[PDB]
Amino acid sequence: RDILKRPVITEKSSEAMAEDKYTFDVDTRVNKTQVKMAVEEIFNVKVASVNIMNYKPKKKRMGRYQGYTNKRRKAIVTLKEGSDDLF
Amino acid sequence: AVPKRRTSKTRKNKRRTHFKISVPGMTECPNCGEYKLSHRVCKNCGSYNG
Amino acid sequence: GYRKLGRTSDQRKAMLRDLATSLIISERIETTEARAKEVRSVVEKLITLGKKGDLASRRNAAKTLRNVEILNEDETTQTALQKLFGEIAERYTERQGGYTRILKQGPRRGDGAESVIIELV
Amino acid sequence: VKRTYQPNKRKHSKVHGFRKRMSTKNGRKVLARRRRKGRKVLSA
Amino acid sequence: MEAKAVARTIRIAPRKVRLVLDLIRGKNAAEAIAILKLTNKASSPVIEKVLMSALANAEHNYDMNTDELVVKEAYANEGPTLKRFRPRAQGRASAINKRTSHITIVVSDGK
RNA sequence: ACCGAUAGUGAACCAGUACCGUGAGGGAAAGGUGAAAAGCACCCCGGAAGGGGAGUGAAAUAGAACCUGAAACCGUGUGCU
RNA sequence: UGAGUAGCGAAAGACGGGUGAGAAUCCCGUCCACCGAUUGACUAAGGUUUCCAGAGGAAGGCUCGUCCGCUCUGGGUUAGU
Repeated sequence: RDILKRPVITEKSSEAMAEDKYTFDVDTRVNKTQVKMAVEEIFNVKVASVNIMNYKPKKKRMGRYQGYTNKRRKAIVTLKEGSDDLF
Repeated sequence: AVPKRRTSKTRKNKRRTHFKISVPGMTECPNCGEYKLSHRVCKNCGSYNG
Repeated sequence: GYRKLGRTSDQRKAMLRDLATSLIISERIETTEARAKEVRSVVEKLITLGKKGDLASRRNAAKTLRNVEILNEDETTQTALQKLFGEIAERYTERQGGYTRILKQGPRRGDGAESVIIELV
Repeated sequence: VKRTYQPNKRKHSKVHGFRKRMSTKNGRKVLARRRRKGRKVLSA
Repeated sequence: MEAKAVARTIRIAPRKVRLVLDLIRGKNAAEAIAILKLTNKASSPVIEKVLMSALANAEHNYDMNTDELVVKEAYANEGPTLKRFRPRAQGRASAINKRTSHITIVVSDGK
């Protein structure tokens, strides 16, 4: 389903997109077997591998008040056919 | 040892009669036209005569 | 000694060797007033050695100079002992003594140390 | 000189943690007093 | 007629500044600039910008010539203190005052 | 015929919070521009902070470190000694 | 007030070229000095973004600072063995 949240557009991810790799933001409590089936169901491609990782919340401040950002789970998808999962 | 009495402002200012700095000791450069230290080079055009 | 410059015996002799060598390479350096009055004797006695030209004079000057290499000219490289014996000593064959001149600049920021310029005449 | 506090994450939770306070009657009174106070953190 | 300039909240102790101010009080504007440029104290460049700002006020805001000018007034006033601490021996701490000053210079044509 | 910001609840304000302790537990300080932001376009000294004009406003020694602004303490100039 | 007084926490730096409003203290180069059963290379506990890049100089750095374990913005951690 809508496991995916947003795509990741950075300098390192741009170098990944030249070799059939795509970086997304997924839900914090899903495994990469669900992410594998979610990509093929939406974009109609054939996935070959998924690697996934976690980042901790970061300390942030504005004015005097201090808080934390959201924790996130990042998935990198390797395809064997198809591309252009965004513009 | 420690002070026995508070020091008043009259006594404090008397002690600072000789605490001060002096004039630099400068002369006029007759190539620059501006001031410079004696026996030192000028800093405007960087010339030293004699 | 003459003046201890706030150093030990081994440090004082190593620092005079560094200042004297670097003056031959660039012929004009900026340093402290107290240091400059002690470099005078070191460099000027080295020029007296280079005006003799004997092998024994060369070997007595290698005990003070450092092993630097001067690729400043566009031609072949040379060390600081070849420049002392080849070029600097070539143009002092007439005057007897006084190959060094000192010019005062003034105090420097953050230390108050008197700055000077020392160069070859 | 060796000092008194040598930190350890496992001992902190097993002696002062939430489940340790709940597993006894006098430790439940500690949690009740820290709710009447309004403390932002209940246990360690 | 007089012109003035003020520097506020300068992070220098007030009684270190006043030593320099004693030399330029009552001198011609051209002579005071030279004294400040040749004295080797920390607060000399700071006072230099205050006198230059006041000289330029006498030329744009007012109509006064910078050849007949003198330094009429030059004083320092105290500002807020920054409170710090220093760890001493046996577990004690000592207070440190980082002081601040206000600097004012007035230049007069005479009259 | 109760208090009026050292008072009144510990807390008029992001307070059981900063912080302190292994833990049970202990615990503050901090209110006020103007009727209306109309919160200083533009020029000058400077790298900037800061300032001198010009404008707003009844008022800017009301310019956000902002109502009133005492004493200790620190400075400049002067009549008599 | 003591008072511009004590102290500034074990030690070798010198010169040339840059940047800059401002250089004993930042960058580059050369020479010289110190450790080397360790001042070298990994790593458990513990800390929890202190890691990288581009900018900045109010406060912290026992001096200065154009620089940083400090401030702003954007990034970085991928396992069937």
